[PDB]
Amino acid sequence: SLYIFHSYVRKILAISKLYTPVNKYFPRALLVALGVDPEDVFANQAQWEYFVNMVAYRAGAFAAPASMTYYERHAWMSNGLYVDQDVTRAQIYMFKPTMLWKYENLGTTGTKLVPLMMPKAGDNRKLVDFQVLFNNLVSTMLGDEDFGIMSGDVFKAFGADGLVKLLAVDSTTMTLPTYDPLILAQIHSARAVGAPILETS
Amino acid sequence: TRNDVAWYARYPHILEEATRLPFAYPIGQYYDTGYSVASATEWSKYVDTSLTIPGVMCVNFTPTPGESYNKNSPINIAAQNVYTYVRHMNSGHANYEQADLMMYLLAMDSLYIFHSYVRKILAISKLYTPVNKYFPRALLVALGVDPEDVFANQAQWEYFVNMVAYRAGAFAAPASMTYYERHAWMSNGLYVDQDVTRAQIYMFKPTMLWKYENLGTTGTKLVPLMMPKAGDNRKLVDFQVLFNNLVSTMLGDEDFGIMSGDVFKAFGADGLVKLLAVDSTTMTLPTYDPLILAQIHSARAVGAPILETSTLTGFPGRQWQITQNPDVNNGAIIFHPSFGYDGQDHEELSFRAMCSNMILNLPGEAHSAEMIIEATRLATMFQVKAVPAGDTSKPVLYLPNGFGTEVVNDYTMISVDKATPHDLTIHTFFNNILVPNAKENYVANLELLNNIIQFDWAPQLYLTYGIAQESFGPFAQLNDWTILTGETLARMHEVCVTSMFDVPQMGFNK
Amino acid sequence: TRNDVAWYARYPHILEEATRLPFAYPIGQYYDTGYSVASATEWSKYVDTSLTIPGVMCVNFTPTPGESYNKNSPINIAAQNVYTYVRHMNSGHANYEQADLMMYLLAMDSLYIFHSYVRKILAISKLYTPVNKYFPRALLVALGVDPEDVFANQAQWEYFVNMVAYRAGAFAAPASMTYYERHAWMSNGLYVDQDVTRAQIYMFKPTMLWKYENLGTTGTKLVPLMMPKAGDNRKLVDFQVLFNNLVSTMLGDEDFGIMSGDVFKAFGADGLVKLLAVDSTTMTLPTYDPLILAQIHSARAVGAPILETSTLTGFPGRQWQITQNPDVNNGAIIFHPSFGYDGQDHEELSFRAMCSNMILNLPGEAHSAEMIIEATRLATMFQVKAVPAGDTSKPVLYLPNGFGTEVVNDYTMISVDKATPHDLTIHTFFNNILVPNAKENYVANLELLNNIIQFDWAPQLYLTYGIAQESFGPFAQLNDWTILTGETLARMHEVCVTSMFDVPQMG
Repeated sequence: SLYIFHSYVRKILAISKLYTPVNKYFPRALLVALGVDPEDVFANQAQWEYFVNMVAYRAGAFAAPASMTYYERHAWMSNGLYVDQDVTRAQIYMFKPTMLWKYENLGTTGTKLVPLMMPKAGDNRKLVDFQVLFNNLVSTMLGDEDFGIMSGDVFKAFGADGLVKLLAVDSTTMTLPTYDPLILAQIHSARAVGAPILETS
Repeated sequence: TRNDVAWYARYPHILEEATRLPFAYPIGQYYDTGYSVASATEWSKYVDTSLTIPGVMCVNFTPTPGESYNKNSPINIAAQNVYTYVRHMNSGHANYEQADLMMYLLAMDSLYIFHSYVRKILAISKLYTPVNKYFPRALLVALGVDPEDVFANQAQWEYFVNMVAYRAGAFAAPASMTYYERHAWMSNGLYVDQDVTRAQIYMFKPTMLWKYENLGTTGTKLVPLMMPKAGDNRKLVDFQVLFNNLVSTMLGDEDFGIMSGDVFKAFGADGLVKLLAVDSTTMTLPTYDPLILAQIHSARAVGAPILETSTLTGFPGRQWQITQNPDVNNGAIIFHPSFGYDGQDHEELSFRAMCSNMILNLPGEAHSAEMIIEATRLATMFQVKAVPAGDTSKPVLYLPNGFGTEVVNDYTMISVDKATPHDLTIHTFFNNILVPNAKENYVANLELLNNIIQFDWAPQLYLTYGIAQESFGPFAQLNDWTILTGETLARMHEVCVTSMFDVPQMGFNK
Repeated sequence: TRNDVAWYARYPHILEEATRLPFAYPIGQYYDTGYSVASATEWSKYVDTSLTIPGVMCVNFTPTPGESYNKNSPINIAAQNVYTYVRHMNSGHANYEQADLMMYLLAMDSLYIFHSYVRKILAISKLYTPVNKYFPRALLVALGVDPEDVFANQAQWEYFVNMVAYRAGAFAAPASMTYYERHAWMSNGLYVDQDVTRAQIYMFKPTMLWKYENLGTTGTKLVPLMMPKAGDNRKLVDFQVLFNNLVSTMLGDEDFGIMSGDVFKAFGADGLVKLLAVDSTTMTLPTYDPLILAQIHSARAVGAPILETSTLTGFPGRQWQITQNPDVNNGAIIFHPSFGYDGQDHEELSFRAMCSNMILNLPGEAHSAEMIIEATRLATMFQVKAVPAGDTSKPVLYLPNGFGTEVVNDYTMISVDKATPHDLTIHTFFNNILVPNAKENYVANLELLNNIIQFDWAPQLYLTYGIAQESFGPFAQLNDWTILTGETLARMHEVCVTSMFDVPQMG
């Protein structure tokens, strides 16, 4: 969920620098669909750009294996801009998390992952909302010594070279939309299961 | 001598299964050992199951120009040499004297130390490790910074450090003067005590910095500007206020502008101190440096700096000051500070245990001259008591017999708590530690001693018990040692302060 | 673009003349640092100018066959194994059982430790170093001998040790049974804590030895025979009556000769334990051995041996005894001592600090299995409390969860006094030190602590205070530690008791 959140805010940052004369949906419609106020990322580009790097830095306190292709799949999904036909003014597909799994420790009677809802496509959320979401996500992880012991164990077992490396972005970092017929074959024949059920639902 | 057991070679499977032990416990968190005897919970405090390994010892220092009470001091000789090179060998201006140029060069060092300080604050906050949970919050607490502020405002911190390095470039200072290189190398490094994976970390933090003060024609001061202490939780706005207060009397002074242009002209742009820029990829890994460890071992804490608002009965005019006056004392730069102050208006009677001659022990059996001269840089021996102005005086002050380019004020150690929150604990201490007669001081002092002996080349301790009216001497593990007296350490201090303020870029001694 | 010469290379004579200091002070010597203020003589004890450096820490041990409660013990399985090896190599009908052979085989170990002890007393006395003034008198005081008696009566001492080697060398014991080789390795050897010339020295001295005490048809009972402690100025007559008390039941005896000849026929003359001979040129040098230092660092002292004359209020019949009786436990060798004794019939409140789980600390980060299991040999953890009898008990006793082929009773440290005439000071301690509430013993306890931390791999201390009602945990510096529970140490103890008593292959 941390890696998906990093790819999410990284795609928010990489979208806002995209302007094209042939596509006036860029970048505001992609930013609205991700749930972000598009004027906030323009007015606070340095703050967004450094918050994404700080997320990638503080995620490095926890070790996770890199050959586990679960992480690579979720990062490849939630960061790409996917074009539908490979022409100039083609349609764009994205992947956005509806919710993320927030870690919950019950002590000796178990351990939960509970839903943390992400902003929806009309919400117009600023950087402070995404900072509150990231602080709420890593709140029960950085102070847990079970997580610290497990992190040191994964670090020792896999080594520093065999861990997931959330890479840094600079001011020159751009994502162009790509043509991927595997992504299109996923979107075709996809089945929406409905809204997640919460404990207040 | 012990031929190897052949049973271990014939049955290595049983030996491997019997000795599968979890080593490499990560440091930074509390560990409980448990109970060998399960009924020993009835003996509650008589059984200790706690294990608190510490990570950070911050050495809190004051930058000094050396001891100076006459014109024959190393700082005055350096003032004469740099004024001859700037004023006469290159065509300098004639509106300032040698003490003015030397105090400008001394005020530039506080700027460089502040830059290394906030640069180390920035480089620490990006360090996270599974094997060391002290990183980075304990290093950030020991430097006096709110650790969540540097995480939440990383871009603002990162650009403030670069802006400090940019605005410091308005003033010229020579690069071959190794005073600046020494202070920048000290106050930026993370120093590891044993060169292993989860070893202990030493830092150097300024206790105060020298703020420039112009009195006009009746002299020129350097006054103390106190830095934040290890519990303060200061944001970026506090460090910005500190940097604005430091360069407030420097950017609008045309004496400083003339002296800056003269140093620029005399040394050239290539021969100046260049505070280098940091990017987002800038990291400091901790290093192993046995010269730094030989400095921290045999270091001597002199106590708190005396301020003009500090209350010292019997000592009204003893505030720490780098002063020059053309009428007073041939126009020499004077730094004659009194030591043994503990921040309170009473006698810290454990400083009485700092009145014996010191022990300087080194690793190995063959010590070079460079090693012996490096290992004495933070050592400071008292020489006489200060004379109280009157007959009633609660504190006891000490005059030294010279000191190096920096004196230690304090040490701050960060460890985890053994009580049920197990948070970070902040203890500040001198080399001298008073254990007063109270029921709860002995176990706390023993925990302090056991945390200190985890640090490899720790400072040597001097413990005073109030119940016995007796001090115990150097609590340290010795090696190849000597006994140093005051004149030998004074000669070594003279040598090092002369070598630090020498600028080989000058046309002197060729 | 020319880097000019630095100040230290422009004046190298100034740097080399300011830094010429006399290093390498001899240890065994009081040093006064003097005053740096020199007005501070008005502050009499508030200024400490003394500098005492210790030289000897003697580990005082008891040799053990391991814990034994029934015939399923490793000492009894080893008795079975060595008895079927010896009996199936000797033609004839034996008259001794397996337990008689193993009790003989432990009594021979106590003889060999005695011989190594007196040969150590001899070979120490020829050691001289100008930079170590603890040689040889502090080593001799730590072994409990009068040092002047060894120098005055050198030829008689050499005759006594050579006659002990001749009279104990008449009995046979298997050389490929590493119990003897390990006990000889401990009892013959001086060990530096660091590989330097002015290093601190570790020794191993027996606290007691096992005396045979034949009983007849009601079995066999190895009894304690106490060795002299440090500070006792014992002469050659005392070690002679100790040797004569150790061999009075087995020197010219027929059963010990038959068992010895059977061991001598089973294992060849090359397969027997060889005692070292001593001339007037025999010297043992201090050596650097990290395995010795690893097991000293994780040593836990179990306390004094309980004797039959020792008075314990709520504990009758708890004396240390390797017993054997066909009436009890089907003729098994039985040894289960209780720990936590120090003399002094009351509770030593400091042994409560030994009820935590121990910390096994090593240097580096890569630890082999041999290093890990050798570092746990002198470690002994309590498991439960012993049950008293009478509802009124002054001491508190503890039962272990197994122990190795030896247990540590005590440590004795030899330093120099800081008061004149600066003679040797003798301090005996466990891992657990009680600091009662008096003004005298706070600075004394701090001096003991600073003396102990001079030793590089000193045993980990536990300190309790009287007014605090509180013990402090492991007073030691840790590098790469793990926490041992009693079951892991019990498994390592069972493995090492099995490996020490192992016989080769034939039947």
